[PDB]
Amino acid sequence: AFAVDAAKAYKDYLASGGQPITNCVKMLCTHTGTGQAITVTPEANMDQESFGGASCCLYCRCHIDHPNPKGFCDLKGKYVQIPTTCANDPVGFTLKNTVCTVCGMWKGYGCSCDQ
Amino acid sequence: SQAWQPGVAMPNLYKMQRMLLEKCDLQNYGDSATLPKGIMMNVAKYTQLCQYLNTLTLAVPYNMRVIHFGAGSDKGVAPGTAVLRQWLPTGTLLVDSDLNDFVSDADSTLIGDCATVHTANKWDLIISDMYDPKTKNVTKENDSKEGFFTYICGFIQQKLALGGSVAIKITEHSWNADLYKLMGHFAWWTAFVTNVNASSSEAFLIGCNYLGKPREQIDGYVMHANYIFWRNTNPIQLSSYSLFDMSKFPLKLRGTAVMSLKEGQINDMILSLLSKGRLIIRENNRVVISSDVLVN
Ligand SMILES: Nc1ncnc2c1ncn2[C@@H]1O[C@H](CSCc2cc(C(=O)O)cc(-c3cccc(O)c3)c2)[C@@H](O)[C@H]1O
Ligand SMILES: [Zn+2]
Ligand SMILES: [Zn+2]
Repeated sequence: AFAVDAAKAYKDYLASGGQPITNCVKMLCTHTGTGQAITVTPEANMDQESFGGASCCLYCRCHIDHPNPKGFCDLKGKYVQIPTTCANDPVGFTLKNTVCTVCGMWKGYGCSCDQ
Repeated sequence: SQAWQPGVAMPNLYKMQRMLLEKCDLQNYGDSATLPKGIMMNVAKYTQLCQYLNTLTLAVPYNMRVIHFGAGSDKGVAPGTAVLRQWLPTGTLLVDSDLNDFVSDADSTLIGDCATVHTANKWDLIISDMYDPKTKNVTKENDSKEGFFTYICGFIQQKLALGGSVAIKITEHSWNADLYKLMGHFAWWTAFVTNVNASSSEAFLIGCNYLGKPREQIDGYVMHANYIFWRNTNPIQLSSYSLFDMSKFPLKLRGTAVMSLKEGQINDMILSLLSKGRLIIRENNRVVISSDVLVN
């Protein structure tokens, strides 16, 4: 019944004042993109930074299994848009936040479906 | 000024010289370029390499097959393949490799010495960043280097599709004469220096549109001496200007034709299409790769 919970350990390490995971791969891009959360090529808008997806995945970066039956990664091989104000910790951002299945935007960071 | 280009390519006249090899002494050796906020050198370097490759007659087929050697960093990620994957058409098969473990956005990654890497298919583009710092022995004769360059030369000859292209990193001390000679088996070639790393003797040796036979005879010791002579006498102003305009970055999907011809069918007519970036010659089967593992 045991299973390591890296997501919780990272969140708790962040709360206790630990320096975020560094060296996420930030891309050069126009910053005139759609602003959607996870895309096949960089799509940052003016308020976002675009990063290589694998470098922003906690499980990829810690060399641990992805938490789902088929150990599939929804970040690897794609680009993740991170709000510029949160770009100091892209790994924590993707962990804590959710993508609207209709917008493609981050809930509370671009999704306007609830208006 | 060349400060608004992505970098500087070795002028043809320097290629035609017969200089003797001397030590590389760069005027701007001390300086660094000012990178945009939070951008890594290797993202900026690969961005400029790709911007320059946009100006060449690269064959861009459907199912482009690209392989990238030396793709890891000492922090375990792959910034170069992230740029290649941004650059290449969506759906391009991108394979990654390095001696040391790293996580990657490539479709497949092999860890181990490049000599352990084998592929069944041929490739449309080969990118290499491999480099051994132990070659920078300024206290001794700068001879042609073996090691991964031996693998790269054979890999080009055996697994590069006719019409495909190559960009292989060299430096003052990290270079190989046969690789220079192999440049004469392409329709065109150059040594390209990124503007962002112009204080380094690094260049990418680029072979554009592989022909599978010698189009010209190149002595590789002479050509590396010519390359150093050019770098020694032509200071390049460090610059990150081209990084701020990415509006035209993506590689144009040309839909270049792919055909399976054997050898006797490659006319001067075919060689001509190859030379213009309009043809790729290889099978288009499944892509299968493997890494050799030594057991005790
Ligand atoms: N035979 C091979 N097969 C497969 N992969 C190969 C092979 N040789 C090399 N590589 C891979 O190429 C990537 C680029 S070299 C990065 C570097 C640059 C500098 C530079 O600029 O001063 C310096 C180093 C360096 C610095 C201090 C100590 C040290 O030990 C090294 C490293 C790299 O991840 C390395 O593992
Ligand atoms: Zn992952
Ligand atoms: Zn929404």
